[PDB]
Amino acid sequence: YDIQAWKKQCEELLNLIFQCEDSEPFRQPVDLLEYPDYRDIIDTPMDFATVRETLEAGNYESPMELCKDVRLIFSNSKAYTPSKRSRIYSMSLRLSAFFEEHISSVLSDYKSALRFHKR
Ligand SMILES: COc1cccc(C(=O)O)c1
Repeated sequence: YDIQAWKKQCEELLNLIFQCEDSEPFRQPVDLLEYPDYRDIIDTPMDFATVRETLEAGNYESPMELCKDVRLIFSNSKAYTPSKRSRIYSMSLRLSAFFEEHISSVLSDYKSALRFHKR
C-alpha cells in the first residue's frame, strides 16, 4: 500500500528499457535531420530520455501519466512507420510488449495503494 513506490519501480523499468537494444531508436527525440517530415505526421514527439527526465524532475504525479507518455512513444512509431514490417516499428512492438508486461503490476499496485488510502 505504498503510494510512492511506483516512482522507483518506474526508474528501474526505464533502466531495463535503456539496456534493451530495441529501445535505441527511442532513447532520444527523433532526429528531424534524418526524418525531415516527422513533425508533419507527429504532433507530439516523445522519447525515453524525456520520460526519464520528467520522472526525475518530479513532474509525474502517477504511473498512469508515465504510462501515457511511454505509450505515445509507441503510437508515434506506429503513425510514422511507412510499413508495418519496418525495422524501427518492429523494434517498437517488442519494446511495447516488454513495457506492458512490466508496467501492469506497477499500475495495479499504485491503484490498489491509492484505494486503500481513500478507504
Ligand atoms: C523515427 O521513427 C520511426 C518509427 C517507425 C518507423 C520508422 C522507419 O524509418 O521505418 C521510423
